[PDB]
Amino acid sequence: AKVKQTTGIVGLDVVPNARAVLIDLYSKTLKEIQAVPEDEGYRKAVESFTRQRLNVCKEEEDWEMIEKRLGCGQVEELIEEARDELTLIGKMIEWDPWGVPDDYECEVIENDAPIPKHVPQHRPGPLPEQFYKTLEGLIA
Amino acid sequence: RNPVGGARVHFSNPEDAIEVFVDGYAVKVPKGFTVLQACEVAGVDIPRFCYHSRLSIAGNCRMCLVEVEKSPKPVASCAMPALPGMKIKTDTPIAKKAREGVMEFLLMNHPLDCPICDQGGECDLQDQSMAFGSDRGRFTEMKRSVVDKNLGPLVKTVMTRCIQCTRCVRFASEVAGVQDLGILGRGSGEEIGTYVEKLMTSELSGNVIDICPVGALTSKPFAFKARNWE
Amino acid sequence: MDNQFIFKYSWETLPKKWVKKMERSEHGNRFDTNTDYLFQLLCFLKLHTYTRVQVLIDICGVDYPSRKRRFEVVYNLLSTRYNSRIRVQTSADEVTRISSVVSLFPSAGWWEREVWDMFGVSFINHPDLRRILTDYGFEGHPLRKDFPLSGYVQVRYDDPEKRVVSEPIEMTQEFRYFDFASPWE
Amino acid sequence: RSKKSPMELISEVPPIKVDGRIVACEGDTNPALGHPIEFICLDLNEPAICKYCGLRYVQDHH
Amino acid sequence: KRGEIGKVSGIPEEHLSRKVIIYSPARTATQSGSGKLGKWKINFVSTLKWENPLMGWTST
Amino acid sequence: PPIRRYVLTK
Amino acid sequence: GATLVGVDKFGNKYYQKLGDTQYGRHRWVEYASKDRYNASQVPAEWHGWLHFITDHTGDELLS
Amino acid sequence: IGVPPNSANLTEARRRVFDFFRAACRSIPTIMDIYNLQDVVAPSQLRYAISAQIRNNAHITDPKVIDLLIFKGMEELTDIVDHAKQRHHIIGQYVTDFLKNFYTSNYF
Amino acid sequence: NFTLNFGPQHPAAHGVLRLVLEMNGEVVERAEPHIGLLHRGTEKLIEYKTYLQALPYFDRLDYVSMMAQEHAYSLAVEKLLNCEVPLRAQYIRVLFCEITRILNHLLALTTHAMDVGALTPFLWAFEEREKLLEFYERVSGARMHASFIRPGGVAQDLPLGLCRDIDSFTQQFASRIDELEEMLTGNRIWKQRLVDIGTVTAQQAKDWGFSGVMLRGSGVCWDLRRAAPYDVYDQLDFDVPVGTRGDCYDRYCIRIEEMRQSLRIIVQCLNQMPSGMIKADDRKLCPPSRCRMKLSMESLIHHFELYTEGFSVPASSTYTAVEAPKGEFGVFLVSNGSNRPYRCKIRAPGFAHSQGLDFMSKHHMLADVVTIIGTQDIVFGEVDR
Amino acid sequence: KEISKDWNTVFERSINTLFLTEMVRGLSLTLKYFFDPKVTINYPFEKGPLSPRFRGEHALRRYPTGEERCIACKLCEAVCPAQAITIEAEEREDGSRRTTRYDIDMTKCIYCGFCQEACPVDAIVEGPNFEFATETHEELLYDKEKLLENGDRWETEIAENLRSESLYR
Ligand SMILES: CCCCCCCCCCCCCCCCCCCC(=O)O[C@H](COC(=O)CCCCCCCCCCCCCC)COP(=O)(O)OCCN
Ligand SMILES: CCCCCCCCCCCC(=O)SCCNC(=O)CCNC(=O)[C@H](O)C(C)(C)COP(=O)(O)O
Ligand code: SF4
Ligand code: SF4
Ligand code: SF4
Ligand code: SF4
Ligand code: FES
Ligand SMILES: [Zn+2]
Repeated sequence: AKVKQTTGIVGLDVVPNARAVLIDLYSKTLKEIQAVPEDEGYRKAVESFTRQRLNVCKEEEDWEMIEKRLGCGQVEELIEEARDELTLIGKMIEWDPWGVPDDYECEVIENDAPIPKHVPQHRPGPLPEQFYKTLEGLIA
Repeated sequence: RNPVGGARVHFSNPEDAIEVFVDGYAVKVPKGFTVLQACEVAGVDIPRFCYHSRLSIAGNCRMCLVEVEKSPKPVASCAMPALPGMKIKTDTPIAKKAREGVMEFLLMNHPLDCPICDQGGECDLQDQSMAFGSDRGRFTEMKRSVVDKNLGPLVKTVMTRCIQCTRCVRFASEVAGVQDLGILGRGSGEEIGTYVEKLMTSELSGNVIDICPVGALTSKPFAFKARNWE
Repeated sequence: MDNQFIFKYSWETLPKKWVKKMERSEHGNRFDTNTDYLFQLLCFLKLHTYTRVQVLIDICGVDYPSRKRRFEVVYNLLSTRYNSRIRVQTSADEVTRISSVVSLFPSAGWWEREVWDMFGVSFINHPDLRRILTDYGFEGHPLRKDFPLSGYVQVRYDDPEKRVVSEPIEMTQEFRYFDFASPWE
Repeated sequence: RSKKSPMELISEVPPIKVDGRIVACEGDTNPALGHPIEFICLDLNEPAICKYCGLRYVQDHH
Repeated sequence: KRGEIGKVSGIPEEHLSRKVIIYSPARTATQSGSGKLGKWKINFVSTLKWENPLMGWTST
Repeated sequence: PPIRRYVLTK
Repeated sequence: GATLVGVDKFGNKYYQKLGDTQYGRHRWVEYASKDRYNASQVPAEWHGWLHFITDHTGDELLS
Repeated sequence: IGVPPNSANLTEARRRVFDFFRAACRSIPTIMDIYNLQDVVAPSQLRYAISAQIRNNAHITDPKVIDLLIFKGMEELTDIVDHAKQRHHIIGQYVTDFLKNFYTSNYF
Repeated sequence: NFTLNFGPQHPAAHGVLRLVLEMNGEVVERAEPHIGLLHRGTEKLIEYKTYLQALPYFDRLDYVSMMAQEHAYSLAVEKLLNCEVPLRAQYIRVLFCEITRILNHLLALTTHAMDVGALTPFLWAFEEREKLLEFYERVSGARMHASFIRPGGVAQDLPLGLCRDIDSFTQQFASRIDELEEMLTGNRIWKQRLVDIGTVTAQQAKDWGFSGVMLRGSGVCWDLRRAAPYDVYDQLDFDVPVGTRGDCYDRYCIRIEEMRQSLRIIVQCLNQMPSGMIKADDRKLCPPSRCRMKLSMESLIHHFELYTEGFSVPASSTYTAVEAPKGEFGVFLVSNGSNRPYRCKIRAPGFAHSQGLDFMSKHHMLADVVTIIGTQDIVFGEVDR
Repeated sequence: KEISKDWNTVFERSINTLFLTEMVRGLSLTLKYFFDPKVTINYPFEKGPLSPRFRGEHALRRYPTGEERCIACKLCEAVCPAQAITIEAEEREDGSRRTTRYDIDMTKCIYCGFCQEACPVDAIVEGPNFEFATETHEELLYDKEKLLENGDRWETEIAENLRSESLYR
């Protein structure tokens, strides 16, 4: 219920009324990627996470609850992510990389050579449920 | 697969080609072609100490042991002739523990003179010990020793570091054509020599230098001159 | 995010024509793509919400003098937000020019310049592409398997002309190559 | 003194007297600070020379 | 023939006319393993290697 | 250990 | 001079002082000669003692 | 600016050759008065030297090889323009028999 | 506008630094460093030498954090070889990595202060630095280029009296840090020579690849030994300092705090160090004991075959990265399957930091360039491999 | 809006920034070290501490009988990362495997100890000497007589160093 007044990251200033700028950017992204064919997985994933993020921003107003429900980053980081996603959507539209060439071949290797426990392994924490739910929606 | 070393298989009878499973990969080999040669055709390289492709087959040193599904004991692949429809097994715990067990016996009485062995960098014993061997080492008691007997001005011999693979004896008896080298004694402590003062007087008598795997027989003119890597 | 999650999501989300070859292992997730789709693939991996690859670690290069596409430039990437590490590599040639990525990651300029210095792989629309590591007037690309270890030219001081001059190499002691490789391996 | 090279200086050390068919030579009295152990069969009437040290061992008996 | 890559390699031009020999090295007689076969190498004939007249080192 | 590989078609 | 520890066949004499908790002025040399002394006259037996390599005096190291 | 992409045909390769030669000429006086050499060499003969160097690779057919050669040409030219090459490097760089070889060495 | 050039011979610019920069008379507009003066050619030389013969090249890359690069190379080899390491070896490797961190931070801080103009902390930091260089000289031979960390475990066991002396040093090292900090943090000249100089934003640092202190200065809590802890670091508890606005002063405070955290980690490793073997029992990449090579035939065979041929890493290719004091130091090995590395590219943290000098020195004055050079702690051994 | 607007604290801050309290506090610290004992050592008379593991002069040890330990095994030459060791060997008429040319280029040497720890007979060691400082380059090409002279000179201390650390490794 108070202004953030500090992000903790230099060069990334706080954005007052971040809900207003984040509630219409998502709508712009949703209305912009209608041109992408539905059969492509990029559109499904982007719609699946954009709708959930837009909803969560809809029910709750103050940024603290918004970022706690999402559980990922801060509101300004979310705004930057949304802008980058919109730019990527535009670039995808203009590039038009959709489609599979004839006689397509993809070489897939799933070798599993164990490595010691003491070598640097990037171990992250468990994700929020939406990251998994997007993958479940994509696969099925 | 392709044969190891680019070896060419000559089918003198196209009709007779028994099909065997070296490790699950079926290959076709003619009559004969003992289990070792069948694995050689299929690109599998098997350890060997007594088997030379140019001499008669001998079964000692028990190093090329493999596992056959229809065999209780591990068989000597260098001597057992091929039969149609064998399921050979090379990378198997039986066929492995066989190799470490045999090479432990080989190394238990070998002398510790690697830094002064003229065949240090190209010895089959140590090169195979690194790959097909156990690193620990268990023997602790006193080893044996054999005195060195001069033969020839150009064959330096140190019979202390001699695994009794009898390869030199077979070479002298078959390829060289002069029978001067033989195996003497019985049991642990059998020696190999001429039993007399004679020297190897043969035109192609210097080939015992290369054919002997360990550094027991080495050339005398090249004594300690250089290592193989340089 | 988990290494297999990046595998599944990226393989499903990415356009199919971009990735020719892709690999999953404990060593690292690898995306071997074509030489012309590299810029687009990097742009997608930089901006997508789930896969936010923001920092480029380095641009490597491996010389394989036994295949038609002799060189192989490797792009090591890192996603700071999601704590993942992806690796994208393509195949190059002595004369084929490969699109640069300086527009995406400005730090890649020096790595591309040093790749050109070492392997002689040119980069399209790269601002100020020139040798960075080797000296001025250097001939040949040192990191190719063809380049001798000692090089072709020497450096010394000549008294008749008061300057430091260059001559063809004259080694006092040749590099003794020891062949330790053994069979049964 | 330094006019005696090891070639002609190791030959002035009298051969060791030992009983048994073989003897173990380690170089220094501390095994870790010597050379690898070298069992030599000293059966010939000539002294048996260790290949590492050069020390000569001869059989007192017989 | 087709020395365009040789021209653009940047190596001294006088070394582009060298005669080379291509072969697959054979298995050594002193060893019985065949783990060093099937690999081809170019053999530049670096014959000239004199001896340094200070310490016997092999110069080239 | 297996180091398997499966090619994918269109 | 807190303590004098041994002498040398070259004539240079060796001293020693014991501190409390901080290093400094533990052991040094008084060279016998004066013609710039070449900065290298300590023999092998006394070289280890001087550099704190061994606690043996050096006369004991000869035996 | 940035590196040109490529040349699809040999006409573009010839155009790039001409552009490189022209640029090298427009850069000939600055390298004349930056290395402090006026009377030792006239600017005329450097033009013939550059022409000979360009004509040396007349048998090249692949457009990519032509493009990379031209790129190396600009790299060398730019290196010369800056006061980076060593003094008088450019002038030194840009200027029967059987018995003769036999009397010297076995390797000819 | 004129374009004068640097290259001072006194160690202010850490030597071997050539800087051609264009100014607007008083204000610099673009600085273009000319690296390559120290390109020895290690990357080409590694390919010609066994995996063991190539280890000391990694001492010569970043020669203030010698054991940090050896750590990365050993971890790469272990990851390629899948070799387990005993706990004692991991603990001593962590201890010496922290000692390298302390050494590098001290040297960076005092060379930066010498560049600014302060002279006293330099000598105090070196009279401190000798007390750790002698720790290095005790476990192994050389004081600086100690090949102590081998791919299997470490080279050889710690001496009996090392732990007591390390603890005795750590007793007073904190007070020494406080004494050094007394003259710099509170000093008003130090603030005015560092505040609002070389500001880098987190997005821009990410774009320019500023992993290290230059990243955490910008407010990014990215630590490689917290994100991807390699050796025994989960057991050890330490805090990761993060700056509020990164401009040549929060980096300095972060370096102070990282020195204190390294002291804390060293204390934890000293207290928690277990007993046991130091080299792995695989014996394919570790040599036998000198008492065993002279008694056992297999041990002598292994010694002979690994001190000439070396161990053969199976054919693969990996990228490993460790939190070197400068930043993210990464070694990318490509293994042919033989006993020699096919390709070993070294990701020097100083490369990107020196690349980012051009924008950091934008619209600054000339005296605000030496402070930028000092504040990023660039050494040209790693920058020019 | 960073604010320190309080009547009492403005006076306290405006005095510290006016009477140079920080400068005086950082100035009085150096005077503390002015009277403190120094940490330097007069090098020619007092030497800095070393370790039994120190890596200095190369030496070629020999057996107490008088026979040289080197058996021309050439492990040191093969392991030497800098390729500084050159060895030539032949069989003496005694039949013993010995070296005729064993020269180390101390200008290529990197003093890593790989050669010392590769000997199976402890033939070569790195003595505690670190005072070469030769005036000529070719004096730094030790040639198996300088090695043996170093071994004879430092034997009484090399033996002590080896026996002290033989329990290690
Ligand atoms: C015992 C015998 C000793 C003999 C020697 C005398 C002692 C010498 C000691 C010198 C030790 C320090 C030397 C450092 C030299 C450089 C320091 C200069 C720093 C400086 O100029 O700071 C300024 C204040 O200094 C000043 O203002 C200094 C002038 C002092 C003003 C008077 C202070 C009290 C006034 C009360 C008057 C009482 C009487 C009233 C009737 C302002 O610093 P800033 O830059 O942060 O400011 C922000 C504005 N841009
Ligand atoms: C101080 C000087 C600074 C720069 C020094 C640079 C010196 C080397 C210059 C670059 C050397 C090169 O190979 S870079 C340029 C290389 N380009 C070519 O060689 C084109 C191949 N030749 C043809 O296309 C035609 O035959 C053609 C001869 C053009 C016309 O003949 P026609 O119309 O009948 O067809
Ligand atoms: S024959 Fe082989 S194992 Fe025996 S001493 Fe010689 S090199 Fe070592
Ligand atoms: S002398 Fe050589 S060839 Fe003859 S049995 Fe002994 S090891 Fe085999
Ligand atoms: S390793 Fe030792 S014994 Fe072997 S050649 Fe070298 S110095 Fe001589
Ligand atoms: S110390 Fe290292 S570089 Fe020097 S001779 Fe010994 S192995 Fe070679
Ligand atoms: S090699 Fe076949 S039994 Fe000896
Ligand atoms: Zn002995």
